[PDB]
Amino acid sequence: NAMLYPILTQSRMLIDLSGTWRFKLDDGSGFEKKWYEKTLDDAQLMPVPSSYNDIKESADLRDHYGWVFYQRDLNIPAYLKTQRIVLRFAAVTHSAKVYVNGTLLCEHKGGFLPFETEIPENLIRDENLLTVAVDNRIDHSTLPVGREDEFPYTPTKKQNKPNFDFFNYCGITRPVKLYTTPKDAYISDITLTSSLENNTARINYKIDTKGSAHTAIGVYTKQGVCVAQTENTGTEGSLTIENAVLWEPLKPYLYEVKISFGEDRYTLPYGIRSVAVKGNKFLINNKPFYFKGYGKHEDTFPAGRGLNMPMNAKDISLMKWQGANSFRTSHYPYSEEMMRLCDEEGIVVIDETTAVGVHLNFRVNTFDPIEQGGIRTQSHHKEVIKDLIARDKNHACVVMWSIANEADTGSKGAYEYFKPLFDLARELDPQKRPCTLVSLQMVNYKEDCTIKLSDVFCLNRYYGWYTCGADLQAAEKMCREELEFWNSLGKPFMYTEYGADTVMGLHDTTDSMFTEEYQVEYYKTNHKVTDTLDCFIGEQVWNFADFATSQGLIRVQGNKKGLFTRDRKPKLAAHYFKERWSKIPDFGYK
Amino acid sequence: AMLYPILTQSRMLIDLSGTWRFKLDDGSGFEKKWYEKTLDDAQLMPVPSSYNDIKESADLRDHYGWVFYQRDLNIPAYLKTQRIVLRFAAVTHSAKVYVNGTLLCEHKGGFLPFETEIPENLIRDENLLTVAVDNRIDHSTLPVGREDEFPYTPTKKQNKPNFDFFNYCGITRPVKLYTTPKDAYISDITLTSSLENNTARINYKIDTKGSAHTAIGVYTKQGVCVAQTENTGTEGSLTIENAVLWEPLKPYLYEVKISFGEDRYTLPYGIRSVAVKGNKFLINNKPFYFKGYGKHEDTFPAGRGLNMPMNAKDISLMKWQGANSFRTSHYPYSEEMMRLCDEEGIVVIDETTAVGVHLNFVNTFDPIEQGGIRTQSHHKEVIKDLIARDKNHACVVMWSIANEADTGSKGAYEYFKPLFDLARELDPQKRPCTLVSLQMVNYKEDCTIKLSDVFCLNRYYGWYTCGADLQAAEKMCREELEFWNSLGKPFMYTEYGADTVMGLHDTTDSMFTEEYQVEYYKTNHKVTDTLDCFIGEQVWNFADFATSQGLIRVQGNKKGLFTRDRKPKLAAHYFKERWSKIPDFGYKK
Ligand SMILES: CNc1ccc2c(n1)sc1c(N3CCN([C@@H]4O[C@H](C(=O)O)[C@@H](O)[C@H](O)[C@H]4O)CC3)nc(NC)nc12
Ligand SMILES: CNc1ccc2c(n1)sc1c(N3CCN([C@@H]4O[C@H](C(=O)O)[C@@H](O)[C@H](O)[C@H]4O)CC3)nc(NC)nc12
Repeated sequence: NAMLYPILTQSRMLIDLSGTWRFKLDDGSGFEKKWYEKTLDDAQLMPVPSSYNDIKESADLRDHYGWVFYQRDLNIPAYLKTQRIVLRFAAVTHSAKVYVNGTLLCEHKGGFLPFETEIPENLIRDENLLTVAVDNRIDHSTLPVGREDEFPYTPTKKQNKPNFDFFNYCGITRPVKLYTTPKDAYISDITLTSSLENNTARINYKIDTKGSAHTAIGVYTKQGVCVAQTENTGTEGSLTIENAVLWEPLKPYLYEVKISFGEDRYTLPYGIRSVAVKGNKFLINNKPFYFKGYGKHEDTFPAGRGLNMPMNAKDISLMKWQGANSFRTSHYPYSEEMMRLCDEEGIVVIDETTAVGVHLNFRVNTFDPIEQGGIRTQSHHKEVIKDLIARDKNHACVVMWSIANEADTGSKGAYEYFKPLFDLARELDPQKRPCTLVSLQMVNYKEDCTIKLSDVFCLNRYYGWYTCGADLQAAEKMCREELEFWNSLGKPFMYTEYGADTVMGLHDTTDSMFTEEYQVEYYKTNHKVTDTLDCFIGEQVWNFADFATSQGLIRVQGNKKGLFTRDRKPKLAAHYFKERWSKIPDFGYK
Repeated sequence: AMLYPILTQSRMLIDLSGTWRFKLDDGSGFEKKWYEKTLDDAQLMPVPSSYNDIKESADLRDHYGWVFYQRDLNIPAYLKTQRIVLRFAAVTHSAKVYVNGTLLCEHKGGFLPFETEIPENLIRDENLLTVAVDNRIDHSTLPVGREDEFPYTPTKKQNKPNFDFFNYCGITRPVKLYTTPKDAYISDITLTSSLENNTARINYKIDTKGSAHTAIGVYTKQGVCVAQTENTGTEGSLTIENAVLWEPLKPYLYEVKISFGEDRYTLPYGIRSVAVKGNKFLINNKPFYFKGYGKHEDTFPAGRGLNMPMNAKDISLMKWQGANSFRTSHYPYSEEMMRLCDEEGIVVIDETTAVGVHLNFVNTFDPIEQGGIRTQSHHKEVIKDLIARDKNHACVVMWSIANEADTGSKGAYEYFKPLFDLARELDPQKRPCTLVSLQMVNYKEDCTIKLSDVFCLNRYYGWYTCGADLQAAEKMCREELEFWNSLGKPFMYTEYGADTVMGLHDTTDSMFTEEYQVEYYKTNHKVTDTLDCFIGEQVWNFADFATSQGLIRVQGNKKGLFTRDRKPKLAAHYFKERWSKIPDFGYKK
């Protein structure tokens, strides 16, 4: 379960296997014909990491249903066999079968979290083939959820039917790497928490290991000064950090925590900070925070969902330019490269699972018994929560877990589905951070089971777009009536989505849907209400940027609710928010 | 010698790209020796990337001088049993590389690779890797910067490019650590080929360091050995029966496996011939017609930085459009792109960094003492390094020595003759050489006529002259191109185009509209299609790209057939139709 980010250390190789791989669409016979046992014949070339759907100009490739095969050569030095050799897949979307020289090494379900496998040294030949089969199919058992049966026409080919509003980008989304550790004793996991009481900042550590050896830990400032250290330690302990500088939103500070175990060496960046919900306040380092930011997507052209590190950096620069302090990983865990950069840059993150589309009625009810047609995602939902927290537990930037986006939480049985998942997240997070689910707009919002479960109420609301469109006076009144209910509960609540589709270059001085001016007026109307509610502690727009979706009559070449275009150009509303967020402090707004 | 680093049974490959520390030089960075300690108060910058567009700061974008990149380098101690090498695929424009505060190497030239061994004794348990990067350009750099060439005093000193693309700088291409055996290893591989009936003879020269035995083997993609010679020394030749030739849009690559001592290296290799004969450009002895573009390495937000998903997209669009070729205007491109073009069957005109060798657009080629251009020495080095890097690529069919130098002025022949001689001496395959000719009133005095195997012309009939008078453009185009056609040698367009803002339209000829771009091209083809010696059309440009700011640059250069995010303008569809009806071979036979 433990999944430390692979790094080059004095004891660990790191070999990136990214590049140009061979690529072949399956036609239904690829497994039967055992394509993984030889070189792919009559194949294409496809960049890795990337989604495969938009690299070529083929609708057949973009809209493909089922499996594809990736393959590359793997000629490695024999001296590596003296170490433990691990193959790490940062993400393969959605499901994967991994083969070395025709031998199946591992399988994985879940397109947005890492997995790894040791390569048995008996399998390594002088020349090797690495084959990765990737499945794109979605249904009532996957996260995200695909629909099954939900002027009629018969489609030419079978297609996935996303139960979610983003394109089903698939492939080897994030890097594949070979890494090594010592064979006989190595570090398997590191858990760090912070204790700030009695005016003494301390780091508590727990170091999980394999084998028998001696453990040591040191904490170092940016400039390399050791501020605490001990040798021949226990598996758990605490270190006092004198003069500790706390990690703050938009003012990051990361210590370097160096761990040694036998010959193994591993360094973990770490920000010291506290998070707690108290009353109607979201407290970071005991100060009342106000979220300013966005729901995002991992979406760029042409790699789709694929890791784009230049654009990760551009995006954080744009958020700081705009005055934002935060974002949510809608609607799946993001790359570790993004998470580590957010730690370095001081961007606060709401870390969300892949659980979007858990809703069969947007008559079989979503949370009916599985044997009567109810949703089949709970078991996997548990695994995603475990794996997400295991990967991201040490990040200062992560302040809250989002268990699901827009599930059927006003329907019968939702509390029963979600209670074990909230209990699991609270059990597994060593920092005991707030947990939430992101609430769909529903007529019976007072019956939303988030009220019984969440530490913060996170609302997706479209007053002025999906209701009251082109009637913002009505939108304001409808917005106030509902948000006054939420405010009456005395707990922190926020917007995690609100927006209006906006095509750059469309304009009107008079309120008109899809124009840049209407996007601004939409936000002004909503803020007239939220700025008067003391328990409203955050605003995250939908969306940071325009992004790709499945095709249909209400998607103008994707979702156009971005403040920025897909190539990151600011609409009128992006300038509106730069001005607004320039006047709102990170702390003490309410 | 600069073989592309690969993972082999004898060679580790460790990519050091990622998030690096980054600091602008404030004028004290060398004096205060920032390279000896962790960079303080630093930003973060992705590597590989140009740094100019990552943030929102004009001071960063328009910075003049040096910046410092840095990262930690904690490497496994048992790599000290190997030879450890740091490869910089490209650092634009000049670099100083430090490990632990010791200067290990320096490099001039922003678009070709360089490397340095790390001395074992310098490696500590924890190491710092610092790269200082200089962006300054002048009369001694390639590309050339100007020096003195309602007036206003600028706020800050800035580079003055003598070229029409933005001066994107930084760690443009990946930084990697690799290893080879210490005692004996392969330094370079040179391959040439000759077709005798259906048997191909591959002549090899394998350069090595140390004492060991050399072996070469040739394998099909599927893995069948088709030739092998052992204990062969440095030079030799072998034969392949019924060889599959590499063809434009029908690539075929063999795998050439070399062993020397414990060292092992695999080189993909396509077999093909290139020859100019009469007015024909012959590939595998058939008259080729170039269909394609001048490109740039340009995407948002990495600028010039390696972008492998976009490289794959661009080739896909090229094949969608019916193109077969492009030119690496105006600098060598990434090895990753060049290796993909070998794999995909895209023909390349490989161009040096020599753009802006022109002081009168004092004479350009006056003596250095008298203020003439100071680039010839570095120009020779760029030619040497470019051919050393790319010599084995089947996709490279022609070398371009310079873009739009002052070749109609006195001294030009004297400047270029040693460079053409150098290129022909160093290329084992003896491929055609050209320079790319600037539009010029005295075109019959262009020294390309005395030097080049192919005359490659940049012409803007209907844009920079005869704008909005395409009937006059056609007449003036015909008058000049009938001269070039009378010389009997192959010639082509390497640039022709018209700035076009997507979304601007008119039914009636109007510059900057999508329709005018089409009519501009239709008018030029009316002439070129009638000219026997005209053997290729490469538009300017594949896609819109960033330039310096100015009154004629509508947020960069808009002559792309595609926008910067690779969307097709009307003229992109026009060329898809046109190239669908023109064969790669035998159009003008
Ligand atoms: C089951 N699948 C679906 C989903 C949605 C719709 C349909 N089928 S059908 C239809 C429709 N019709 C009404 C209009 N009629 C003509 O079409 C032009 C046009 O719609 O562009 C109109 O301007 C023109 O004046 C009309 O003569 C054409 C069909 N109109 C509207 N909204 C308005 N939505 C739909
Ligand atoms: C040394 N630096 C440079 C370079 C180029 C140019 C200048 N300085 S100055 C100037 C100029 N004048 C500027 C003032 N201008 C007025 O301003 C409007 C406008 O140009 O937008 C016109 O529409 C309006 O009718 C005129 O009253 C009328 C001409 N005009 C044009 N070409 C047209 N180019 C230039």
